[PDB]
Amino acid sequence: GEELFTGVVPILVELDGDVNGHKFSVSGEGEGDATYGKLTLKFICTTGKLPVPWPTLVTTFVQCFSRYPDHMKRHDFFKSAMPEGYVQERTIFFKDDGNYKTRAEVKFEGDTLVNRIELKGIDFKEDGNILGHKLEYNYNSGNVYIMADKQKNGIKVNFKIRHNIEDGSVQLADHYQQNTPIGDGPVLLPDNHYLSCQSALSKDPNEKRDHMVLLEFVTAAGI
Ligand SMILES: [Mg+2]
Ligand SMILES: [Mg+2]
Repeated sequence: GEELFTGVVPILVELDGDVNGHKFSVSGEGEGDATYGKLTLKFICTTGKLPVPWPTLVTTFVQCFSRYPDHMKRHDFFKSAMPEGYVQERTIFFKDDGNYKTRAEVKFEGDTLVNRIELKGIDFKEDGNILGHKLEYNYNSGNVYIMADKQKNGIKVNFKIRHNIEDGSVQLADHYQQNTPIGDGPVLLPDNHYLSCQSALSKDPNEKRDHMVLLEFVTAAGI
């Protein structure tokens, strides 16, 4: 699958979400260049206003675009599953608040890498940092720890994201994730390692719909 990633690849993201009963959808488009661990995308809420803050959705919205150094290429599960793809499931625990459960399918459609997601959020507090919209339009992430899951011919991944609250405080989002191949073909099952990421959220000055522009860089390491 690595060969599929040598140049710039278009990406499409489609998400249907329901958080405490608030339903919404988001469409995103952009491109990824795995040689540089780089992605650029613009997301738009197609049903109106997003009911949760945009930064809470970044991680849900394509780790196959991570740059794996030559010496670690044999640990790159993500690209090895393509084009058939993989299912990525998560539970994201917002400290002292609700949780998101997501299921996505990541695969190629033609020359485009597609990430289709279903998200369900429950137990959020009506006036917590999420539904109350008290988060700043940014975040800080920890290392993304990856390990093999032989039993499922996949990987297990865990990490934390620290959301910044408007009052100067922090809201932790603990991520638990599993990825399993869609195809029956061989995949790379890796030794333990981690991804290091950074991103920048911005707005399209000329855009009136609720949206987010994202620039993100990710590199594998720890080997
Ligand atoms: Mg802070
Ligand atoms: Mg080994």
